[PDB]
Amino acid sequence: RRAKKEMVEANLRLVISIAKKYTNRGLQFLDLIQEGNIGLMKAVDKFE
DNA sequence: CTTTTTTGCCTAAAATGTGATCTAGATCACATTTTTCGCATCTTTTTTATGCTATAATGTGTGCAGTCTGACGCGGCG
Repeated sequence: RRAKKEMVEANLRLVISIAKKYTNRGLQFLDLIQEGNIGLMKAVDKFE
């Protein structure tokens, strides 16, 4: 519960970077960003 | 006196009237087979909610405004 938050805070820039490809005028910035945080945190739960 | 027109008769003849006596018709309230309908099964059949993909990738702006403006509020701004 502590240790992962480090990793989570780490790659925020990969998150936002990949997000801002499909920020064509499809939806909105931060919504893509939030769902990217989601997909991340689930990638975090599983990684080997 | 002769004609024709009429009626009545001859002479043949259809239409009228006896009602008594049946006889095939139509009624008449209530049980049975057909339509094919409606909701439950199947039962598919399609469609839909959900689930993974292990080289590697790390701070925006993003296309615009053309900036109205005069008075008054109000936070400063001294």
